[PDB]
Amino acid sequence: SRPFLADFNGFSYLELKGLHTFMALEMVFLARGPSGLLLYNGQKTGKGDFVSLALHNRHLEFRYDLGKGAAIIRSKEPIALGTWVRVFLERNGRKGALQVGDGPRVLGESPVPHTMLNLKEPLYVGGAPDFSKLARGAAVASGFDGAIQLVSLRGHQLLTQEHVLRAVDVAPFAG
Repeated sequence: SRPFLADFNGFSYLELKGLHTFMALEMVFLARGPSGLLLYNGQKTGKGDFVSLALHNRHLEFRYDLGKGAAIIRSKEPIALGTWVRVFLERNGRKGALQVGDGPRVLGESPVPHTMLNLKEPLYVGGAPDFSKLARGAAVASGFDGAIQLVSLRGHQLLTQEHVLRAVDVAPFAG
């Protein structure tokens, strides 16, 4: 159960067992690049259900598709690169919330009627092995350049050695 402070270089990723194995998610990270994939979990391999978190020009964006198209919930502020950021994601059926640090929650929702997320695939953190297999609705094309200190699901910590199925070009954070 040793935690590890994971460093991603843009073409890196961690593969963990899918979120279904273990919605409230917290991540603590420090970004060196303004865009890239932070978290992804899907149903299948360009459509089907998915949940994602990503950076897009310093904005966090939380997306999910429950069968009727994607919610897109974007941080109010851009993050400061080179700093430690805490982000909280919540979903209750269609309704979602994104909170960065101590800031106000940003709210959004996916379209009516679908309320339930069907995840089957592994959980990807910091990037993915093949961006062509990810849902088009996630709107991501690159991995994260930065470090991740924490990934938790409902308070359970996922970023420990025991959880890793595969780590590709992931280093211990130094700088």
